[PDB]
This record gives sequence, C-alpha cells and structure tokens, in this order.
Amino acid sequence: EKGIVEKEGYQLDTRRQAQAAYPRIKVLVIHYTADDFDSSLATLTDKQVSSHYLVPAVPPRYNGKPRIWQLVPEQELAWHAGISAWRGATRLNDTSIGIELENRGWQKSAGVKYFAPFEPAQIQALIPLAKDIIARYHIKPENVVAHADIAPQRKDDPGPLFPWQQLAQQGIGAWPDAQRVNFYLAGRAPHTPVDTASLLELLARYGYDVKPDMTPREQRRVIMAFQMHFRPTLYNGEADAETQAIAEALLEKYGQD
Amino acid sequence: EKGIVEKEGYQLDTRRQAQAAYPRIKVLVIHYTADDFDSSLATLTDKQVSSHYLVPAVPPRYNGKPRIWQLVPEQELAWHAGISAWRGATRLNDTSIGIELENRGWQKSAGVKYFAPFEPAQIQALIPLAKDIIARYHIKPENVVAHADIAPQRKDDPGPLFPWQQLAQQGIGAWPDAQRVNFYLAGRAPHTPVDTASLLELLARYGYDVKPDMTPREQRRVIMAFQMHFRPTLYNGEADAETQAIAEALLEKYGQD
Ligand SMILES: [Cl-]
Ligand SMILES: [Cl-]
Ligand SMILES: [Cl-]
Ligand SMILES: [Cl-]
Ligand SMILES: [Zn+2]
Ligand SMILES: [Zn+2]
Repeated sequence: EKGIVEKEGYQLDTRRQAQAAYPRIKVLVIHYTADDFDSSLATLTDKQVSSHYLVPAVPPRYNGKPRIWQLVPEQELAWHAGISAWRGATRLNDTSIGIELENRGWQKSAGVKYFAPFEPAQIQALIPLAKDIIARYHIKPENVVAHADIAPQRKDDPGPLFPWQQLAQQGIGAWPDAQRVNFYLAGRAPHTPVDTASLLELLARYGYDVKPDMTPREQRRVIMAFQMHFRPTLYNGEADAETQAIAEALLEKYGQD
Repeated sequence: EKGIVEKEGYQLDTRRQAQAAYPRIKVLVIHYTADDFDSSLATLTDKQVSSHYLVPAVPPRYNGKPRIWQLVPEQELAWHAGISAWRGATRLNDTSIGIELENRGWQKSAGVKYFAPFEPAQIQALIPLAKDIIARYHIKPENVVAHADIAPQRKDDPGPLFPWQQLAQQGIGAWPDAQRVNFYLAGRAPHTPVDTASLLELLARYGYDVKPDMTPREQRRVIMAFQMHFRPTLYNGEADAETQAIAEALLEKYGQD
C-alpha cells in the first residue's frame, strides 16, 4: 500500500517518520584553486582531490545566466578539506560541501605575499549557488567557512581579499554587529595588545582548532586565519583589542554549537 | 542541453565528474531498544532520539516477506549514536545508519546481568536489509559495529548474545580467521593473562576509543565491549591471550582505515 516499499527478502513500512532527522551536510567550505580553469578542472577530477563545485573567475553566460561546474553529487563527499576541524567536528569532508573558486591566491612580489582580488562576476555567480545550498540544508551562518578556518596551520584560502562582509549582507555567512564590536572594544584603541591566551580561548570556542602547548608560530597561524576572514586589514597573527572584540561579538551573536 | 541544469541566477554544468566521490555513510550501527515495539516506536519518533530502522522481535509477514519500519531517510542523520568514536571518527550520527532491534537487552536476576536472546525471525529479517545497506554504500566489514563498540563507556548493545559470527558467514561484519587466532595465541592457553596496555593498543588501532590515563574501570569497559562482540563466552574485561589473539587476527585481516 501507500508507505510500503517492497524489497528483496523484506518490506519497509515508511508511514511513521521520526522528528529527529537532520542533514548530514552542515558546513559550506570556500576555497581558491591557485590555478587556471582547465588545470583546476583536471586536478579536481583526478584521483587525489575534488570539490562539489568549480566557479570560473569570470563565468561564461548562457541563457542570461553564469555557468558553474558541478563535479560531485552533493549526497557524496568530495576530497577538498583534508585534515580539518571546525566547532568540535573533524574530517570536514564528511559533513561539508566544497566550492572551489578559480583565483590565483597568493604570489610573492619583492617577498611580500600579495593576494589576487575576486572579480565581481565570480562573486555574483557564487551568491545564488551559496544561498541555494544554505537553504537546502539549513546551514547556519557560522558554518560558511574558509578552508583556512578549518585547517589554519596548512591553508590560507580564500584569503584576505574574499568579500565576506558583502556576502553576509546578502545572507551568506556570519558577521558581527558593528555596535557590539565597539562595545567589546571597551574604550581600547583597536591595536592595543591583548593577552594571547585570552584570544585563543575565544577562537577555540568560535570553532578554530586550538590545542594545549601550541608553539608561538601555531598560535600566530590560528589568529592570522581568523583575521584573514574577519579583520582582513591586518592579519599579522598578533592578538589585539579589535581582534578580541570581533571574536566576542561573533560568539555573542552565533554561539558555539 | 544534456548535462546542463538550469537554476535561479545560474546554471550547472554536470558533464565532468570527479573520480574522488564517496558515500558520506561509512558505518552501520546495531542497537537494541530495551523496550517493546510500540514504546520503542514512540521513543524513536520523539524529539530526543531516532534511528533509521526498527526491526520487530518477530517481524510480521506480508507478501511472504518480514516487515521492517523505516523512520528516517538514509540521506539524513538519525540521533542514535550520541557521543561516540570509531576508527578516528567522532560524532558517528553524521556518517552512520542506525538499526534498532526490538530486544529487552539486559535484566538483573539475582544480581547477575542476563541478556535476552535474539529470535531467529528477527536475524533473518535483518540479514537482507543489512546486505542492501552495505552494498549501497560499500561499507567495509569492520564498520558494521555494536553501539558498545563506538561508545564503550556508556553502552552494551546489542550485547553478548547478538550472533555476529553468523552474520559474518553471510557477508555482514568482520570476523577473524580461526587459524590466525590460533597462530597469535602462540602456544598460550586462551585465558593466560596479558599486559593490559598491550591489548589496549590493539583495540585503539582496531577503532575503540582509548585515551591516555584511563582508570582501571574505563580500561575494563573497552576490553569488555570488545569481548561482547568478538569473544562473547567471557566478557569480564580482563586482558587474556585469546582476547589479544583475536585483536591481532582482526588487525591483520582488516587493518585500521
Ligand atoms: Cl585547497
Ligand atoms: Cl587539504
Ligand atoms: Cl541505545
Ligand atoms: Cl546514545
Ligand atoms: Zn582550500
Ligand atoms: Zn544503542
């Protein structure tokens, strides 16, 4: 009958549905390819790495719409996150969708690591795709993340030129309330030094992989990753009052779950 | 055209498929309900807990087939594993399917914890369902597990009367090769005491949650959980030569991945 599924050696009665049923997909990870489109496509379809989506630097338009490549069905995991951790989860491939953005990433120029700006055409294509994914799985804003957020010791992508605040204004990803940032500054100048351990606690709670007995460099990488996402005007990895205030405002607004 | 999916604000080109694409579902967890069918169904459809499937103690037959209840679509997680760990993963709800077996579990009788046998009708219904799930997601034999295997400090289910060897003979779950068990015994009587730490290392590698500085009781719970699954004639949690030999033979056959 209705709600009865015939199988080989048994039948399934589907008439009673549990309330506790949730998506396995909880996180959306943003990457850059550090490579041109064709080479990125070749890599992302090889035996070692993949992503669910690949967005050209300037997507071609057909039928009045930008074209985006889908390489892996969303129901399956892609191999995009590697060793990773976010808000208490590990193995983020298992519970994420990975979007690759064609973009050069960083290139050293007189020794300075300089990042490549994202073209507006690419961001404008990304926006509806991201909104569709977020709506489909009820992804929380704090779970739209940089690869660097989940693997801070290893990765920088999508880096300090990625327009997170713009995307937040369009309903994609977390951003603190300006008045609350000012509140947590508590009269301090933005670059006033802060107890490093105090900041690392906040970042651990927001979701960054923080362990006991980290070296100074490891400590710097976590703070830098956070700054690249949320305080991109200065990502030297040094704990200051503004970086702390942003973490405090994020935690107040989005919690730790 | 073919391989082009029209969306709102973009289109998807699905013509190039990545090779690195795998199921998000990797583990099949077996439970008992410790409750009658109707009460189990009520619980498993409430706000706090659920499973993908619920198998009656003696399934009713319609169309010459046993009926099994499905409560959660496999694409979604159910809330069946709780705090858990297996072969380096945590949060096993995310990457598992949970099957609940209607069965009383344990009941104390003159203080002795006695388990309830599984009726052959229930096991015979379980077999084709398990084979279908395993085939669908390419689940490895070592990843068909007891709830107790993934939460040894908290759970005993499905307990020492669950017929794992019988299921292994039907292609469901891991079981060591008898000749290899004898080989790793290395001339020792089965109950000869073994260095507890030596056994805990093997269990950690097989996939059990083993931490540094565990108390004697915590150590006993991990060994007991292992024995309930693989050496059910004696599950006192004491390290002996037979328990070690089984762990050694399992590791040789199935590895750690
Ligand atoms: Cl990457
Ligand atoms: Cl990676
Ligand atoms: Cl349970
Ligand atoms: Cl639980
Ligand atoms: Zn990346
Ligand atoms: Zn259980």
